[PDB]
Amino acid sequence: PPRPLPVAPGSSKT
Amino acid sequence: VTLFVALYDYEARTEDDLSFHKGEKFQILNSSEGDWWEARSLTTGETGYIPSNYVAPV
Repeated sequence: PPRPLPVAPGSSKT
Repeated sequence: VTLFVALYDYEARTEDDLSFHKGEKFQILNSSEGDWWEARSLTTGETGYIPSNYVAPV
């Protein structure tokens, strides 16, 4: 299946 | 020479992936398969598969 890939912390938030 | 560091942390929720935090060095041995490559922890020594978007060249 399509690798999950933990989306980074939103768009560089905090 | 191909040393990549983890730009973020990650908790291996399986015996395949690995666990670490930003600042951890990693040795990418194979990075052609899906978006996940197999890096070797230079600290622990155990190898596993981590998100390629979570590591970058030195």
